[PDB]
Amino acid sequence: PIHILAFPFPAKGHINPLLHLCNRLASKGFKITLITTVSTLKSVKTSKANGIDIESIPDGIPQIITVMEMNMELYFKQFKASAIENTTKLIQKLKTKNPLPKVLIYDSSMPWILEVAHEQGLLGASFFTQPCSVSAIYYHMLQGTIKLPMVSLPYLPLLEIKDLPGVQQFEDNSEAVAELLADQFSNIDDVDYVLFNTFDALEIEVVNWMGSKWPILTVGPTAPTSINYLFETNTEVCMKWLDQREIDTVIYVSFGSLASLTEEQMEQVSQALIRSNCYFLWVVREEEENKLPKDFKETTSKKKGLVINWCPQLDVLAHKSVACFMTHCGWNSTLEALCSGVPMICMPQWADQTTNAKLIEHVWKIGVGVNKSIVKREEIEDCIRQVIESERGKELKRNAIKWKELAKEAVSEGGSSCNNIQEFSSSLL
Ligand SMILES: C[C@]12CC[C@H](O)C[C@H]1CC[C@@H]1[C@@H]2CC[C@]2(C)[C@@H](c3ccc(=O)oc3)C[C@H]3O[C@]132
Ligand SMILES: O=c1ccn([C@@H]2O[C@H](COP(=O)(O)OP(=O)(O)O)[C@@H](O)[C@H]2O)c(=O)[nH]1
Repeated sequence: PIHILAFPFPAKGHINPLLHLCNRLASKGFKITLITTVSTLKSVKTSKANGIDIESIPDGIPQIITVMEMNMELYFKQFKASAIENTTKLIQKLKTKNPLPKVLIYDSSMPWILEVAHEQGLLGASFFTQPCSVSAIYYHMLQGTIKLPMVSLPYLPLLEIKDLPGVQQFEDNSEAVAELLADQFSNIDDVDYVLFNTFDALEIEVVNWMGSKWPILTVGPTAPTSINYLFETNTEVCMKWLDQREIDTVIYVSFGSLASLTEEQMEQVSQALIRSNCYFLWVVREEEENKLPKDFKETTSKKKGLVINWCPQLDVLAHKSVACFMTHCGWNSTLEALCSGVPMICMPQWADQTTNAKLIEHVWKIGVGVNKSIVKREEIEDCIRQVIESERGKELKRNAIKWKELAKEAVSEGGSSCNNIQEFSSSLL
């Protein structure tokens, strides 16, 4: 049995898509060892079902994402040095056990792990967790074609400056983040396999352009559109609440695993959802409850809402009661919603979320965007009415369903992503 090592960047939007790919590979008979930091493992609550081996390495910085943002340039470099040393030591240990590791799939944000793989005699696969269109922008930043602070780039829609990946939002971490994004392509010619969590039909032209430079493998959605979650997802509570809701009546709301809204912005969102008279399921992370309005969680949301610190997002987006998804437009949420046929209300915050919202609204045509003044309740209510009631909203739903069907083709036999995972799997045999 071929033994695959997997090393995501320590954040849920990087762990989860690689985990789903690992589950697909394990179903084809590969042994998987998933390398997590101690900080990630502390939140891991369920993994006996997975049958994947989990091996921990130290965080490598003081006690992990929240330490990192205090000083991105320094602490990302300390994380890098520690991870290079600790993954080397772990691989040395795994080389004393059968089956021996053959390949290391690592997050594309850590391109320097390629040199660890090759030094240890492993193949290296860089796993890109953002779409081809956004990754192309990072390639152009590495080339100096573009510097991030109307924009035409090959095979991308014309973009406003607001649609470029947002790094100014990180203030003093701005420059450090821009260099890290561009670094994803710093050794691409030396990578053994280039894996993208997308499917061809979603971005035909830029995928074709990319494939003219390097052999790339589109293998997405990796999510299985359970063994599906590592972290606490409150599945029973969420799914029983959804099961009491009628078709097309629920606004699912989530800003992902990282982004945080100000107390004032949360007030705007809370009131927009109440004045809307729709049922809503709003993921508010535990460390972000306290910025909700006074009696919001315990009383005023009780009639129409479920406010929860984490949900089983794949199961929620697959539920017929969900009519639309108010999202920060992180790539996993965008692709999971698209593959589930769920139209979106885009409220992007930073990095690739800005560009994803543009693709959602103007290319794939499965969502509407809010306009800032902060984003006010009336703006949110207006977007909800657009999606939930208006004729335009029915068009967005039909478009989302057409993409769901194309994504279903891509991952089924003979589809582009199924074939590419097969090709990857065969190359290892
Ligand atoms: C700045 C920050 C946002 C605020 C929040 O409290 C956390 C902040 C620190 C971590 C930061 C995060 C923004 C997204 C990242 C840059 C992302 C990443 C890393 C390397 C790369 O190549 O591509 C993308 C994953 C995570 O490293 C991020
Ligand atoms: O209540 C939630 C909210 C999010 N997710 C998952 O967390 C990931 C969020 O990734 P994304 O790229 O959308 O945004 P990020 O957190 O990286 O900003 C996705 O895998 C979601 O499926 C989840 O399982 N439950």
